[PDB]
Order: sequence, then structure tokens, then C-alpha cells
Amino acid sequence: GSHMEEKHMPPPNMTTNERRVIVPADPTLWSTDHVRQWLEWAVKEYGLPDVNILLFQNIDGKELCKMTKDDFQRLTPSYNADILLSHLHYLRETPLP
Repeated sequence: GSHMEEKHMPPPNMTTNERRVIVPADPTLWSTDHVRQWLEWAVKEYGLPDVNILLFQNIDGKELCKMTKDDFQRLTPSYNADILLSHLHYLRETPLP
């Protein structure tokens, strides 16, 4: 029973994405797919080999805005956790209002 697969993908969110990933400058409202979007695109921009990105597929911004350096280290440890999070926390330094 697999129907309307594209419905599981939330519509593009904020225009606060600037010219970046179509995601709010507050990694809180990055939707389930939009987290995986950057997260995928993140390994892509930052050269992250040790990253199990397909583990965050069920994590959206509300859950990643939560994530601490420890939480990434159980899915994607060492330097990769720090890369991702150090990007996320700076992104929300200028959040969507």
C-alpha cells in the first residue's frame, strides 16, 4: 500500500532561505525532508564521509534544533557532528521571525 509518495514531502517553507537550501534561517521549521535536504547537501558541501544521513530522515528541524553535539555523535560522530551542528547553530543565529 504505497500511494501519493510525494505527500510525505512537506512543501518548500520560508523565503528566509535566502539563496540557500529552501529552508528557514531557523533550523526549527526545516521539514522532515528539508532537514534531510540540507543534511544530504551538507555532506555534499563539507566533504563528510563519516555521515549516516539516512538516519535523520525522520528528524525535522524541531528535532534537530534540539540535537546537541552528543546527539549527532550517535548517528554521525567525531568531527562530522561538530561540522553539522556548528553550521546549524549559526544558521539560527539569524532565525526566521
